[PDB]
Amino acid sequence: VIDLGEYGARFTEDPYPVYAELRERGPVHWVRTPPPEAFEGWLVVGHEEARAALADPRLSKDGTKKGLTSLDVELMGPYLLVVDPPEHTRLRSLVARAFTMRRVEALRPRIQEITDGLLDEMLPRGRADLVDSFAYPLPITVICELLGVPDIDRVTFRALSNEIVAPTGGDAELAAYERLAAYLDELIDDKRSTAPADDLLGDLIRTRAEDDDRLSGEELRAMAFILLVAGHETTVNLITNGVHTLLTHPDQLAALRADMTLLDGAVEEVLRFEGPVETATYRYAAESMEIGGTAIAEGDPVMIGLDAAGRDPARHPDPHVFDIHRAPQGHLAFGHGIHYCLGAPLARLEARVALRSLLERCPDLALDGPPGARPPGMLIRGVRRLPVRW
Ligand code: HEM
Repeated sequence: VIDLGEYGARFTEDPYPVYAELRERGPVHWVRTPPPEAFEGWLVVGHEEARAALADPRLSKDGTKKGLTSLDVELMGPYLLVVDPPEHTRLRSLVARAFTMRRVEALRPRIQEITDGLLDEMLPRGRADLVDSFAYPLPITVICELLGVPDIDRVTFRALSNEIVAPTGGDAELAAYERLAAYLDELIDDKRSTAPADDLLGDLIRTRAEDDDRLSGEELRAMAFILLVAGHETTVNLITNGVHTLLTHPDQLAALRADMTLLDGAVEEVLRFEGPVETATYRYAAESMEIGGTAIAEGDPVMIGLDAAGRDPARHPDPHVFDIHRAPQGHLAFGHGIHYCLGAPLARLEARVALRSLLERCPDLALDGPPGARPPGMLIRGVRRLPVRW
């Protein structure tokens, strides 16, 4: 066992030295995650083995095949990240068309408009927390409107969602899930009581009524859960980590400002360097198998370090150098394989628009002190707060 809680807050703040320590000793290792989680299992820290692990049919995401149960599954229902083919294939079909880049570009003007408004409000203040004034409100606004639930309670949803994704206590975690399941049941019933609506959630409602076996009521609830929660807690961090990383590497920021053409690739290099999802979600071995010649037992949990893979020097030369010209085409920030992030085109767009607009409208943007508290859970990378001035 390697208890990662033993490295304390240093690891929370900067995990990469430890991932490097481990990657030198091999591609995979049995570990205990830090508190409060304290989860035991195989952690994959090399790129090639991480990548292959992400595409491996021997790793199930569905704990109920082993009689195991979790709060998400029982209270929200089955959603994409906790199902294997063929069920996965069904559910993903329902939504995949909605999230291609071509389709998602239809939202650009609204995204640009939300971005302009938030900037209009923030800029006169001369300084702000980037997170509250900008990075948080943009994603949430966009995903609610695409879902067709524009009028939701942001503040409450964010608090419920905050707990769910980075939990503090086990009772507060349970509390969050019950309340969010109830809130989502209610929002689904609201949509059912209105005239038919041309948005994603409306489309899902209709699909279930046309054929119960294509989509159960449980799965309908759980889809809305995952789209809303991924839809915000995570693009927020990409934007925030983007700004933070640019403003702490002012030569890259200068190079970008000199050629704004470099933006899309800059965003990719942030995905590599400080990817918001640090470790991938739940997998276990469906059968006995091996990762780079280490024996893994049937039922063993496998955690794939996406960000550790991003800093593997075997894949990414000078891995700790943030270089916007690298424009890395092969990072695992969005996963790999059949579960490859559904939202990747949308998240890219949002961050693209946010960063360009923020940069063009704040030419002397600068960090206004150290950033706020990092969430515990080495499942997420980001900061609760980012004070900036301009
Ligand atoms: C910077 C932003 C984001 C990052 C870094 C990210 C990352 C990921 C990763 C790594 C996975 C795969 C995890 C695994 O295999 O265990 C994934 C899956 C997914 N993401 Fe995202 N995500 C982002 C934004 C979004 C957004 C905006 C949505 C909005 C709809 C979304 C929806 C999903 C869904 C539905 C899946 C499940 C796909 C499947 O299971 O087939 N994500 N995401």
